Amino acid sequence: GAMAEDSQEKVADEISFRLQEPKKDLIARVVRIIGNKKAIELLMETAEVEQNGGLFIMNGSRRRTPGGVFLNLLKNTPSISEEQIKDIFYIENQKEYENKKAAR
RNA sequence: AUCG
Repeated sequence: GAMAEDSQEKVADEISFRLQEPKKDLIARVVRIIGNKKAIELLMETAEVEQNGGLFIMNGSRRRTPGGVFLNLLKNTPSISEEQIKDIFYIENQKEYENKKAAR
């Protein structure tokens, strides 16, 4: 308890709890990709999104899901490149069966 | 950008 104690492991554990994250590997991933403090910066920004009530998730049908609101942060984030944004949650957990020629 |  001196500065913020933004240890990325603690951070990832914090985000997932606060967003009630279903797929906590993702919420921890944001941490890994953007940075330990950068994730906490988002925690403060989530309150800013909270006061405005903004979120459109991948489907748009569900609107303002707790974790999803934080997902909005990757779009609402001021200083992060969109490539990282796509790389984090837009890939989700997709893998490749040798792309086309899956020699089984 | 949270529909497995």
